[PDB]
Order: sequence, then C-alpha cells, then structure tokens
Amino acid sequence: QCVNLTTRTQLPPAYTNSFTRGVYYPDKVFRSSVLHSTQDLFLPFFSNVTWFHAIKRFDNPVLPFNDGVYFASTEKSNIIRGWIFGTTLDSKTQSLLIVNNATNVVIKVCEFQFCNDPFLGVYYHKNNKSWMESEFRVYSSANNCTFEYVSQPFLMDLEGKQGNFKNLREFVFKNIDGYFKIYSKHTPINLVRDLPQGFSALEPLVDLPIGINITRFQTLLALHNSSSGWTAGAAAYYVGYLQPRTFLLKYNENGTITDAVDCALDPLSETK
Amino acid sequence: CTLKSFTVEKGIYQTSNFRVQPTESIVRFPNITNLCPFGEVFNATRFASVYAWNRKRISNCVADYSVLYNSASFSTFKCYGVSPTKLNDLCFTNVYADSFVIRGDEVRQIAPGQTGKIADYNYKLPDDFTGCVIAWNSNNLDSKVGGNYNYQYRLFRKSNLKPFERDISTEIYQAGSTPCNGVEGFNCYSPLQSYGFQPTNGVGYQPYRVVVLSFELLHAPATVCGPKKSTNLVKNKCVNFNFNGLTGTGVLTESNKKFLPFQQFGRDIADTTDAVRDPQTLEILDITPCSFGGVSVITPGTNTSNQVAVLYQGVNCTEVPVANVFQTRAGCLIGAEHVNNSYECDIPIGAGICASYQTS
Amino acid sequence: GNYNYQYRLFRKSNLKPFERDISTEIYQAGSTPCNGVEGFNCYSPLQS
Ligand SMILES: *[C@@H]1O[C@H](CO)[C@@H](O[C@@H]2O[C@H](CO)[C@@H](O)[C@H](O)[C@H]2NC(C)=O)[C@H](O)[C@H]1NC(C)=O
Ligand SMILES: *[C@@H]1O[C@H](CO)[C@@H](O[C@@H]2O[C@H](CO)[C@@H](O)[C@H](O)[C@H]2NC(C)=O)[C@H](O)[C@H]1NC(C)=O
Ligand SMILES: *[C@@H]1O[C@H](CO)[C@@H](O[C@@H]2O[C@H](CO)[C@@H](O)[C@H](O)[C@H]2NC(C)=O)[C@H](O)[C@H]1NC(C)=O
Ligand SMILES: *[C@@H]1O[C@H](CO)[C@@H](O)[C@H](O)[C@H]1NC(C)=O
Ligand SMILES: *[C@@H]1O[C@H](CO)[C@@H](O)[C@H](O)[C@H]1NC(C)=O
Ligand SMILES: *[C@@H]1O[C@H](CO)[C@@H](O)[C@H](O)[C@H]1NC(C)=O
Ligand SMILES: *[C@@H]1O[C@H](CO)[C@@H](O)[C@H](O)[C@H]1NC(C)=O
Ligand SMILES: *[C@@H]1O[C@H](CO)[C@@H](O)[C@H](O)[C@H]1NC(C)=O
Repeated sequence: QCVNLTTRTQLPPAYTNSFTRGVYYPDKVFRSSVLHSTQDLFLPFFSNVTWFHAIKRFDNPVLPFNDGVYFASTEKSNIIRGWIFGTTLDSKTQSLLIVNNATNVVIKVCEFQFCNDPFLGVYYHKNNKSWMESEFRVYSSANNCTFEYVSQPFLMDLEGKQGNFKNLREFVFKNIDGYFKIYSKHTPINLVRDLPQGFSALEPLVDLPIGINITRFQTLLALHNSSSGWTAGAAAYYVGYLQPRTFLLKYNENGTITDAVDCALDPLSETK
Repeated sequence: CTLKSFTVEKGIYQTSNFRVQPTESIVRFPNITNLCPFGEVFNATRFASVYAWNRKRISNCVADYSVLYNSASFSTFKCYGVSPTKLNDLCFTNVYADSFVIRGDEVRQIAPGQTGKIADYNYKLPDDFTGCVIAWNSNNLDSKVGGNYNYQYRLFRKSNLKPFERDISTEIYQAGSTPCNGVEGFNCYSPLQSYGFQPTNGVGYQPYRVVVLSFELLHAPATVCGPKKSTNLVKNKCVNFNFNGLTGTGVLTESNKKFLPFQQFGRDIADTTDAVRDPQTLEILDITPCSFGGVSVITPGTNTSNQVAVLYQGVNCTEVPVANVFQTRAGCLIGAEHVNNSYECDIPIGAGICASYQTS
Repeated sequence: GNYNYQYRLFRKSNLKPFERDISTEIYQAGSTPCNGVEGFNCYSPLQS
C-alpha cells in the first residue's frame, strides 16, 4: 500500500544566515598549536541557508544535490528518521536509504520503489507514550540489491518537550571518488531556536565505500496519529550548499580546532 | 682521494657523511575481521550443476585463501591472472563466485578459449578471463549408488551464449528445421541430461566440485582481499615500519601527548610525520630519526707526519662503534689526547676547542 | 596438434635478466611438500 497525507502546509523558502557554521575536520591528522591553510569544499560564511518548517504541517520536497550538503535541525521526540539518495529514485537505478530507528540504525543500498508520500508514521497509543511504529510505508520489496549495513543509533529521547532544546543535529554529507563520507555533531542549546553564534567542530563519523552517482535527495520524517487524524508537534531544519574555498584553521595545544577564517570574504580576512 | 692529490697540507677537512644502518623491518595492521562465509557454501547440503551453477556476489569481507589453498583438501588449481601465492595482496571490488559439480572428463573445457560439450552451450569464458578455477575430487558424496540423475547439464543449445549468461529455461531443443509438435516429437530433444556419478566410476568420471572466482576491477573501490599478517613491535632501534601504509625508518619511543580518538598521524610545523598510533593496541608513539652527520679529518700536513684524527659531528660517541676519545659540543673527536694546558689556536674545531701538533 | 613446444608455466618466482631454466622437477604450489612425483599440488612446471 501507499498512504498519502492531506493535512500539511507549504511555505516559501525562508532565508537565514549562519554567521560561523560549516567547519569540519578535513582529514585524520594531529596538529598542535599551529595554523594550517587548506583548500576544500566548505560552506561559505554568512551564506543564505534555506529554512524549512515542519510543524499536520510537512515541507519535504526533493532538493538538488551537488558536492555534498549541510543539514541542521533541532527537534525533540525524534520525528526525523532519515533520508534517501539517488538520481531518479524509481525502481530502475541504484538507490540509498538511511533510516534512524530507536534500535540500531540501518543503512541500505538497493533498488527501491517509493510511494508518493512514503514515511514511517508511529501510531499513538494510550498504553505507552513511546508506542511502537505502525505505518512504515516506503517499499515492500524491489529486487536483489547490493549493500546492507547496521550500526548503533545516533540519539535518544523518543519523547519530551523540555524548555531548552538540547537537540542540535548538524550533518555534512559528501561523495568523493566512490566514498560517501558523513560528518556529524550533536550539540545542545538553551536559547532561541535560531542559528547560534560561536564555533564548533564536526568530528568524522563514517565513510561508506559503494560508488554511485547521486544527484537528488529527500528527507524522511515520521508522523503521529495523536489528533485530527495525522498531527505532529513542532520541528524545522536548515539546508545549505557547499563550495570550494580555502580556509585557515587554528589547531590548539590539545589538538582540537578552536578558530577558523575564510580567505575569500573581505580584504582583512585575506591579508590575515 | 677526495682532494684528488697526493699531498695534504695542515687543516681540517670534511667528507664521508655518516648515518646509522637499520637492522630489520616490521609491519603492523588491524586484527582479522568479518571473514566471508563461503565455507558454509562449501559445506552446504545441496550443490549446483553446470546448467544452474551457484553464482553469488561476495563483498565487504576478507576471503581467507592461503589456509584453504595450501590445505591438501583440493585436487587441481589454475589461476589465470597471477601467481596464487600472492592472491591475498590483490583486492577486488566484488567477487563473482561460481560453484558447481561436474564430470572431470570435460574439465579441460572449463578454461577460456576451449571447445567441448560444456564449453559451447552453457559454460563460457571470455578470452581476457582472469578468475581462478579450483576443483576437488568429490566421488565420495556427489555420486549415488543408484545413479545421481538429479544432476543435469545443458546437452544442447542452438547458438552459443555469452560467458556468465546462464539460461535455466529448458525449452525442447529443435535439432532439425522441421517444426516440433507436442511435448516430445521428431527432432525434439530435452536440453538437460542427467549426470551419472557412481563409486564404480574411474578417473574423470568421478565428480569434481569446482569454484570459479572472478571479480570486478576499479569501477568501485576494492573491498575483498586476503588477510595480512604482522609482527610484534620493538623499541629503541632505528628500524623500518609500515604503519597504515606509511613506510618509514626511525626509532620508536613512548609519548606523553594525547591524540583525539580519530586522528592517527602526528605532524610538526615543518610538515613531517613524527607521531603514530599503533593499529593493534591503542597507544601513541614518537618517531626519532637515527643519528647522521658528516665526518671530519684533522691532520697536519703530510710533509710532517701521517697520524690523523676523526671528528663525528652531532653524534654522542657512545654510538660510534655501530658505524682516545673526547666529546665537545660539536661532536666527538677520536685520535687525539686533550690536555689541561692552554695555548693559542693552531687548527680550530669549535666551541673553543683547537688542536695542534706538539711533543713524543 | 603441434604440442611439441612447451613453456615453463610454473616457477618459484621471477628471474634475473638473461637466464634460462632447463629443470623440469615437480612443482610445489602448496606449502605442504610433495613426496614422490604425484599428489596434491604436484604439478609439472610446464604447459603445452
Ligand atoms: C537481479 O537479477 C536479475 C536477473 O538476473 C538481473 O537482471 C538481469 O541483469 C542482466 C545483466 O545486465 C541482464 O542481462 C538481464 O537482461 C537482466 N534481466 C532482466 C529480466 O532484465 C538484475 O540486474 C539483478 N539485480 C542486481 C542489483 O544485480
Ligand atoms: C588539554 O590537556 C590538558 C592536559 O594534557 C588538560 O589540563 C588538565 O585539565 C584538568 C581539568 O581542567 C586538570 O584537572 C589537570 O590538572 C590539567 N592538567 C594539565 C597538565 O594541564 C586540559 O584540560 C585539556 N584541555 C581542555 C580544554 O580540557
Ligand atoms: C568444512 O567442513 C570440514 C569438515 O569438518 C572442515 O574441515 C575441518 O576444519 C576444522 C577447522 O579448524 C579443522 O580443525 C579440521 O581439522 C578439519 N577437518 C579435517 C579432517 O582436517 C572445513 O574446515 C570446513 N570448511 C571451512 C571453510 O571451515
Ligand atoms: C540572501 O538573502 C537576503 C535576505 O532574503 C537577500 O537580501 C539577498 O539578496 C540574498 N542573497 C543572495 C540570494 O545571493
Ligand atoms: C551518473 O549520473 C550522471 C548525472 O546525471 C550521469 O552522467 C549518468 O547518469 C551517470 N554517470 C556516470 C559516469 O555514472
Ligand atoms: C717539507 O717542507 C720543507 C720546508 O717547508 C720542504 O723543503 C720539503 O720539500 C717538504 N717536503 C715535502 C715532501 O713536501
Ligand atoms: C651521551 O649519552 C649518555 C648516556 O646515554 C649521556 O649520559 C650523555 O650525557 C650523552 N651525551 C651527549 C652529548 O648527548
Ligand atoms: C686537570 O686538572 C684537574 C684539577 O686539578 C684534574 O682533576 C684533572 O685530572 C686534570 N686533567 C689532566 C688531563 O691533567
């Protein structure tokens, strides 16, 4: 079966700016109390990140993919579950599935068929607040496929509406010469939901050696049956695109990145 | 020899740069891991024939070969790409495994570019074939006392098929151009014929269990290749090491620095490798180059005498035999006796130390 | 079939420049030694 939703709202692409974000470890090397300069794919500073509201209210079209992407979201009760990756995503080309369960997350690389509104909705049960998922309607079975993997999940707290959103998930996805590299960080905030100031470094997580051409992708989020049929809580996320640039990075004494500067922003930056 | 002359005058000279010689070499790499479960295929209940031989995809694991290879449990063996002895050193993106049981009397037709009943209709290989073919004598179990006719093989085929293009449909083969009517008729043949394997069979008639291991190259990153070994680490010696594919020579010492659990390599401002994490056990080691420095010869003019002295620069001369003594800040000088007396300089060495010729 | 020409398909390893081999003793593909002239991995070092 292929169930589709009727109660959702469409909003224009909201524009925001990060002011400091998009810095990750470029490789696996230890450097201490030094200044390094490197050229690689980074999110440009002060860019126009696109903001999508998912609050009942869904906003998840298919977005273009090129030279990886930066995806950042804050949300409690874990309504987001994963993504898909491919070029046509219709039962005829190699496809990739990422889906984060409360159990071990699973990674799949197979042919797949998809519904118009595929998702992993959890039916709300009065017996248990963290009730088991009910309608995970994305595919039944396409055919023989290529790659399967299982790993530990990334976060927790299936339920909760605490005042301070301790869930800030930042991810960067790249695909280079047959390797799919994921950089991830999970940091808490106790302030307004907008993009924070400051600085943080995204430690590397994993690289998957498959080798495919990826040009489009789409996010996957669950949905509750709490009221009025299909109604969810509040969630949102931000999408940004990478570009090739040269950065200057400052490795501290302990070996951890503490500051960075973009050498294509303004004359003071490049003379630095 | 260096000065290209048969006379030498008073004064120090420099020549014959010195460097310590290493002893041995070592390799250190992660533990064995997800080895491929091909044994259960080899130790399965039902094995395949040549019409529908088991074709399987193998990836994302290490395939142990040497233990199975050098084990006497095989009969014949033929790698078409390279020497099997180093099979573990070639890594494959994906492995096509073709396992089957046939009659050995046609095994010569297994090889590419061969003609025969099994090499023309069902089982084919390209001229540029690479994979290794392994066969084992298996008359003990495959053979049936009453005749194992469950096995079948493509006796006939109208037109030869491309390699690895198995056909499992068993449409009634038309030997002649006359139309075939009914399930069986004139010039109508069953393409599949039943094998006969019995203990009373002789050489060649005994069933052979054969695996052909082809693989794909470089379209995706290589994943499947044999396990690799390692040797116990040693310290305080100028040795050769291959750590995570980085080959170097130096002396390994413990370190007080602490890496992040994700970085492996330590570098300096000069951008050279000096700290490495061991792959087996989680620890951090510093690398120090073993000593090196040019040699100096101190001598009066050859007109006067022939005695000389040798100065090793920047070397603690407790390390001279591995190539009267006296150490100064510039290195260690041998061949000369130092005195408590003081004079004016005649031949300078450095750090205030000068040498000369004097009485005996 | 002019199978009169052979070629050394089996050898321990590669060789130096400008040397030739005449010995045709039984090959040792496996680490287990091959006593006699027949058994497992007891191949002739030539092919036709
Ligand atoms: C799953 O198996 C099918 C059947 O073998 C594969 O489809 C065949 O692929 C070969 C190789 O290109 C073609 O020659 C055949 O024409 C295909 N069959 C059909 C009916 O189209 C398929 O490729 C396999 N899937 C994967 C992911 O390997
Ligand atoms: C960087 O490492 C140093 C030590 O290598 C850390 O210094 C220690 O910090 C703890 C807690 O602040 C103290 O209890 C120790 O006495 C300190 N030891 C030394 C030798 O300084 C330092 O904290 C690390 N950096 C950060 C940000 O934690
Ligand atoms: C398939 O089964 C055979 C029968 O047991 C295995 O042969 C034994 O393997 C174990 C493994 O260490 C050895 O200790 C025994 O000595 C082997 N038997 C004999 C008679 O030597 C064989 O190993 C199995 N296949 C695989 C891939 O493990
Ligand atoms: C970025 O967004 C701001 C605010 O909407 C807009 O004024 C500016 O023109 C945008 N810059 C682009 C799209 O390059
Ligand atoms: C992969 O996708 C690209 C982008 O559309 C296209 O050239 C083709 O479908 C594939 N190319 C290669 C080299 O695999
Ligand atoms: C040694 O020196 C003396 C005077 O300086 C000179 O007369 C003599 O020829 C020299 N001998 C040689 C072998 O150079
Ligand atoms: C030489 O080594 C010895 C022992 O290792 C040490 O006592 C001495 O100070 C060293 N001298 C120099 C110049 O390094
Ligand atoms: C130099 O004098 C000191 C102090 O009198 C003495 O200990 C040392 O042995 C003397 N060395 C020589 C070479 O005479």
